[PDB]
Parts: sequence; structure tokens; C-alpha cells
Amino acid sequence: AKSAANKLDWAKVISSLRITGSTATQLSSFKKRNDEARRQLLELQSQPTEVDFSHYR
Amino acid sequence: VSTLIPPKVVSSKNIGSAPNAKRIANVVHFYKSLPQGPAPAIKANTRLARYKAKYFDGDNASGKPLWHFALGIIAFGYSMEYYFH
Repeated sequence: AKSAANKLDWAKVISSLRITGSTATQLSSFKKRNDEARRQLLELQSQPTEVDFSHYR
Repeated sequence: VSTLIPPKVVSSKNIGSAPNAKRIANVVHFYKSLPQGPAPAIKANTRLARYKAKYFDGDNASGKPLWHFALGIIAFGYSMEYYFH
């Protein structure tokens, strides 16, 4: 999924050789990498959102 | 703010470019052009058609016709310079 999302992004960079000066498609790809990179970090740092009534309480 | 879309906008972009001006030019220059030397009209038949095929064609294009012209004057010896001025 994550590798599949940008797999087609390596298709547009090949498509970008004939189309030079793309204002926002790369930015949209940049945006879809900026938020997605924020996704993996968010879930990996995400502890189980709970207070351990057994131990931590 | 969104996914920009200039990959597919050539339907109206293929009119202003310089090669398109040449494109619409030479394609008209090609369709009607005769394929393999067709319609050359090599059989010339007009009055002195024989002359048109020996020297008047231009394959030789030498001093023979003026030689023929000179011989015509020679054959007219007793018509212009003799029996007359």
C-alpha cells in the first residue's frame, strides 16, 4: 500500500521528462508524501491510548 | 491545494506550436503528388511530333537544329541568292 502509493509516483517522474515545469503535481506528490510520512510516524509513536489500571494506576 | 492536471491538455495545445504550422502545410503537399513518375505525358503529338522526340525533347540539345537550319539555306541556293537578290 505505502510502497504501492508511490510506485505510480515513479511513473509520473518518467512522465515528467516530456512535461517540464509542473507547478503542483510534484507538490501534490510532495503533499501526498508529506502527510503520508506523518502517518507512519504517527502510528508507530501511538501507544495504546489507555491508562494501565493494572500497573500504571 | 490539490492534484494539478497539465498532462492531458494538448487537445487545444496542438494548434499554436510552430511544427503544427509546418504539419498542416506538408501533409497537403503530399497526398496529391504523383507516386512514381505517373502522368509524365511522354507521347508528344503536335504538328512536327517527330522533331519533338529527336532533338526538340532536349535529350541531345546540341547544334544539330541550327545545322538543319544552315542546310535549309544551302538547299535554297537557287531560290534566294541565285535568281534573286
